[PDB]
Amino acid sequence: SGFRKMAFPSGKVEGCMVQVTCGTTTLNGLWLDDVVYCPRHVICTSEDMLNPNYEDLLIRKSNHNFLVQAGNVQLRVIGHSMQNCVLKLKVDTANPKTPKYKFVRIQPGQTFSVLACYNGSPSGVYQCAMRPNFTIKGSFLNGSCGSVGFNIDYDCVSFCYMHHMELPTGVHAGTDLEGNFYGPFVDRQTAQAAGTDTTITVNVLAWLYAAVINGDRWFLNRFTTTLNDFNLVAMKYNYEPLTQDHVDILGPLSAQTGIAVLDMCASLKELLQNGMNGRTILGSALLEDEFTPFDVVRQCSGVT
Amino acid sequence: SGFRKMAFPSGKVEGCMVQVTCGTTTLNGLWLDDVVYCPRHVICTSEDMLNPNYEDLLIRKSNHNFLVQAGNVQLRVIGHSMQNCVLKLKVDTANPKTPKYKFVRIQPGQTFSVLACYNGSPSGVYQCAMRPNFTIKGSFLNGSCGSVGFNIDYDCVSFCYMHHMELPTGVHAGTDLEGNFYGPFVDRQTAQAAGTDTTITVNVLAWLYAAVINGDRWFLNRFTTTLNDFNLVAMKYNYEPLTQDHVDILGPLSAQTGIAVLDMCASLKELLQNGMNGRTILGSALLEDEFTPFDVVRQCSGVT
Repeated sequence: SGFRKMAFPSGKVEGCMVQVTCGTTTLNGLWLDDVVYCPRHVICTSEDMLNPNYEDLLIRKSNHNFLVQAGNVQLRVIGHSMQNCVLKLKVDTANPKTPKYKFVRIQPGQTFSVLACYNGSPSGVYQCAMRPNFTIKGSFLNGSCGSVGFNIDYDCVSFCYMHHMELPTGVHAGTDLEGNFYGPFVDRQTAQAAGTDTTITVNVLAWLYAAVINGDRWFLNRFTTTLNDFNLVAMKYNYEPLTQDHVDILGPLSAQTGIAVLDMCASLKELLQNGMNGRTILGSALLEDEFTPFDVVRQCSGVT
Repeated sequence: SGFRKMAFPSGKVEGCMVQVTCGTTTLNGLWLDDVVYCPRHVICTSEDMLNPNYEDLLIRKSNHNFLVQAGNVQLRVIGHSMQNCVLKLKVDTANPKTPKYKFVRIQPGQTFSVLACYNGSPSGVYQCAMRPNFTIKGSFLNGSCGSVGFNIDYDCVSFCYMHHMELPTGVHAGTDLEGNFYGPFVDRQTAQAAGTDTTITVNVLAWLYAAVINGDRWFLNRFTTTLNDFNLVAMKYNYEPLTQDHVDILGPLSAQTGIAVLDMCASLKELLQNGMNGRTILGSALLEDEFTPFDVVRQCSGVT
């Protein structure tokens, strides 16, 4: 029993973190096979960041200007290219600790683990969600750029995120591992505002199921609803619309608990309208939206 | 910016997890040098657990009855002893991945990372606190026993917890690595109730400091208080008494923010008396008590 905000074990990713330095900028890189991936803004001064022309800045850079360090051993850079907003540094050594891995672009609402790194050294691991506005709410200080987000399926690390930017509101933007930003963000120090940070409705429902499974049942009511009725209340509370796809995804949790998805919608509807009234659910005073239905099944079933 | 419930990177501990089987019971062990540490209840049937005589049960066990598996390779058990509530299995191979390590007994309020394991395989990592009643609020399914809690200081893993028990209220009890339970708990399936789960006041204050540092300031008031005045309100709200030792510990956060500890006490006092009024602090609707002042300094400074 018990339900915790749980990150993947970080070891397989720890083994891939390196330090990348270009002149006076140091940040983190991901070493997979004989390639190091890092944010292309490694080539920028904070002055450059106001209005960087990456192609022009990059002409001034040779392989020997990228200093790659894995532990306290230097890697030899034998080539470099820009793909979107990431640099790929070809090194002469394949990372011996390269895990099985994929690059995947996640959808809003999808959760992942972040291994926060400074100077190529892991400092911590926490669980995030891609917010519906394509930001994440991370913990990233200066030097944390090139820290990555990942999921693990048995022994395969799916890398979904590389950290690039803090917005002026202190939320976080970054790229997939082909250097494409999530959302409309760019690697430039300019006015960039996030849209509405809506609640990930399907994730809240999953977490309400986790609560029932773990004995927190006080919020279960005598009501049901329909997707259209629920969705009218969801809109009003800046919750993402619930689709039949989401209902389908919640089916196994529905089955295990014997609570119809629409019944749990009606419980969530009353929680939105009536509040928690100073009560908690799984030790939270707000509705948690950073567990996916898959996360809840995983933690409630004990997958490794 | 941003502040997250953050676990230590788990790799160094992943490298120490093994599967221990005695007859029909499988759980997790910790392999350090040529010793495997596991809960002594590995020798019990669920029937045994009602009223186990561990010394008598153990006479029936030989080295060959303990099956230790690291990945998919079997370790040879060359000796076994009971220390308090743990078994120590001497194996013929030193764990090649043994990190620098200490066994430490933590105090209530101290935080640590848990690497939740099943069959010797890491499933996740989360951050806990030793509760003032010497329970933890974990996420532990059947097979999770022998999962460990740890802190890391640069490259030294301090192991503070091994998971043994779920109480009938679904909170968790376990031992230090010399097999001494935290609190009054025993490895027997019997009525064992936790005491009052009080809030770790010094941790809440630390987290209020983290909030101010990260721009969440709405709760800062025009009032101050004294330890005796604050403590009268703390008692009433099932908060742990604040001592001058705690005030001393908060000094650096006091200094960095320029908010006197007693001023922040007066802010916390108003939050207790007045509630959050539907507002959040660092994305929480309740006062978070599972960050130590050291945790807050670490995450706000970027230690690796």
